[PDB]
Amino acid sequence: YEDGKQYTTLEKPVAGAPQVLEFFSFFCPHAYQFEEVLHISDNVKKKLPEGVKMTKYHVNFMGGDLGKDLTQAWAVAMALGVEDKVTVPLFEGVQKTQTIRSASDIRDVFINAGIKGEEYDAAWNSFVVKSLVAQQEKAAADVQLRGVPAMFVNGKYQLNPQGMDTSNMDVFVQQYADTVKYLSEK
Ligand SMILES: CCCCCCCCCCCC
Repeated sequence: YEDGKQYTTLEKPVAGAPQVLEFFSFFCPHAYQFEEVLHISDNVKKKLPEGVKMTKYHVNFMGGDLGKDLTQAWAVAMALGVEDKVTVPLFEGVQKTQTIRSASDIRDVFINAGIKGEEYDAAWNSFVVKSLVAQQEKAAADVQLRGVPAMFVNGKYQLNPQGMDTSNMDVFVQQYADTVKYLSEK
């Protein structure tokens, strides 16, 4: 494992932080890059068993006001538990068909995903969401988020991809996957 290589350790723990935290933006990386980060993100879970939950927050430091809307829209997603239904259409919407330009178009993605309009409007104006939006930004600050994608464990560690199983990707994934495990059981 040797810290400094695959996982760094923060000069200062974050207390009260999720067992596993991922940070992402609907604005970067682009295309296949976003879709493979997604795969990796997914496998870390088919291997992080027994009570260890994964959390994923959006970061607004990319996108401006459409970015602050997306961070709010992601809070609605987590509230409604529709993360796996709106991720790709949101991703493809903002980036691929470049159709999402306003907070309204975001709404169109949820509705076109099966979520009722009033359910969505009720969450977007709901409190739970306002508290998730603040909860997301805090986390970004607490770890002094620099950029994405990023993953932290127990609030102690910052996973570290680029000093690890280079070539391939499957080989990459099992290590990024194996690393997160330890830190949990650590
Ligand atoms: C779960 C997403 C983890 C993100 C780290 C993936 C980005 C590093 C992979 C790109 C370098 C091979």
